[PDB]
Amino acid sequence: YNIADSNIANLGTELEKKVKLEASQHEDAWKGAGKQVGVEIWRIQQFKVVPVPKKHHGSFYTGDSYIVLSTYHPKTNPDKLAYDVHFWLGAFTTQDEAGTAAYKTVELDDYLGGLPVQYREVQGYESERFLSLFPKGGLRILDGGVETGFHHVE
Amino acid sequence: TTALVCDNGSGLVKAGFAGDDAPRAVFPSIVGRPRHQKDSYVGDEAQSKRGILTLKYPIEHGIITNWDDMEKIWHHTFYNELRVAPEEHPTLLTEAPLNPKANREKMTQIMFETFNVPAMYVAIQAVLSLYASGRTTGIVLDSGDGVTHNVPIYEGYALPHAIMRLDLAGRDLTDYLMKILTERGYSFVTTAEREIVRDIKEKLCYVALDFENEMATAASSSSLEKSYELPDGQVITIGNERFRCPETLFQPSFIGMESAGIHETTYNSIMKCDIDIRKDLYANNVLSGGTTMYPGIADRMQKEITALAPSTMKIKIIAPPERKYSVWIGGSILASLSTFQQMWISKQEYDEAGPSIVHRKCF
Ligand SMILES: Nc1ncnc2c1ncn2[C@@H]1O[C@H](COP(=O)(O)OP(=O)(O)O)[C@@H](O)[C@H]1O
Ligand SMILES: [Ca+2]
Ligand SMILES: [Ca+2]
Ligand SMILES: [Mg+2]
Repeated sequence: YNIADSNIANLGTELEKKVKLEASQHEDAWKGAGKQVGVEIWRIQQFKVVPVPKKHHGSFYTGDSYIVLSTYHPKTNPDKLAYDVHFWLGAFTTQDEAGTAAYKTVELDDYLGGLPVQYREVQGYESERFLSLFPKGGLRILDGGVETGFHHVE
Repeated sequence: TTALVCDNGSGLVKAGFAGDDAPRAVFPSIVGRPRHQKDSYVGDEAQSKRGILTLKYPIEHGIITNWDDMEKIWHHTFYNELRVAPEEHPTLLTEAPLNPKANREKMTQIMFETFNVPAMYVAIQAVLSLYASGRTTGIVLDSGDGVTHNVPIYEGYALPHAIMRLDLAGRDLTDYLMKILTERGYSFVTTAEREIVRDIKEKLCYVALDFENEMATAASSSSLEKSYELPDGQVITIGNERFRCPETLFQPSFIGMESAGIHETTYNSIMKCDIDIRKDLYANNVLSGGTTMYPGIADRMQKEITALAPSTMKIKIIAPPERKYSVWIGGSILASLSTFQQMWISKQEYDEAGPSIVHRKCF
């Protein structure tokens, strides 16, 4: 078609990135995120991004969806920070939770200037990078999970 | 404050409330008027009284071509179906990509000046479907009643140079089925009869895995034939029309279009993306929309893309069972997020900037 005359004429622009960067400033969960080397974890709970306590990192409810930010020093500079962001989808998570985890992963990527590399991690399909995040015996799958945020239309 | 999500399809309105797991109102995007030349009827009621009405779709190939009738559709959606006051509800609308810019400009104007919504946003349909599937990377094939579009998305951003669009979708397939059913001596002509054939198509059509083999099977015996009871009680029989009709998606020359088929367009879209992300796109083809509901279409897409792609390429077609509603569901999810709503156009912003603001806020 003629992209410039169309409703996708502003996709891929600095303006798109600027608008989405501003939106990411309105999520309390990202404040202070990615400031030092380590792993930060949030769980989606009825559309909200809720921190997971450090004592629970590596334990995931099979019914839920999570965002895992891994901050590390890149090979190029031992004093700077780079990011892998993994979203983990339990085998029994509901559609609202997985979709929010996906959207909010992009938003955390935006918040960090596009630097994070994204990884979709379905239970039982976790990447080598994801398996490497947790100490020996650290990755545990828990039964159950929090209730969906969806209202069910009968 | 609860946002409304309205996916205005070429064929069907899907409307409801953000946070619900399905649209609460789904009805034909049609206005009916007396066939003999109340004044008019909308939606389900026009369909019910179509015996005396001529039916018109205000949306053709994803574009609003009758704004007075589209205003009737929106009014009916708010006041008669959902029974809400639109001035109380931020509203999410949807659009196929590569629409002319003026379409969403007038959508924005009407929502604020006529319906007085407090806030609104216009989303690209395939992006909503990708999020409904729990992905940030993949390539969506969305096919409704008006448009088939391919949108590759990487880390949450659609790749505009690789977006593909074909103005060939469900309504063209219905029209083609009407045409070829005349070979059997059936005559489906009128706008009311088009709705009957649309139902035949939805109930009995399928995509053959090997078209030429299936044509031979259809001539060798009656094993593929199905019967269908018309509203007047007459029973008809259809045979190879069952799969010749959706074969048009793979062979657009069946209706005289020189276009690539949906398998080729999907492949062409992937090939317009950077080579290092192509494996991820091939493994994440997501089907969306009612015209992707034909039995056998995923298997046929798998076979055809395999023939086009490098011989070792891992290819996966994802066909969510709920994909008639995937766009709406993705909208319900995103419209439940305060950060997404932060990007919506407020009434004050519209008052000060006018319709042009939609291009600066909605991506
Ligand atoms: N089971 C089915 N098989 C084939 N086509 C279908 C099926 N169900 C719906 N359709 C077609 O899909 C279209 C409506 O689907 P939808 O995604 O709501 O379209 P739109 O968004 O354009 O209104 C119509 O062309 C309809 O006939
Ligand atoms: Ca859950
Ligand atoms: Ca990134
Ligand atoms: Mg649609």
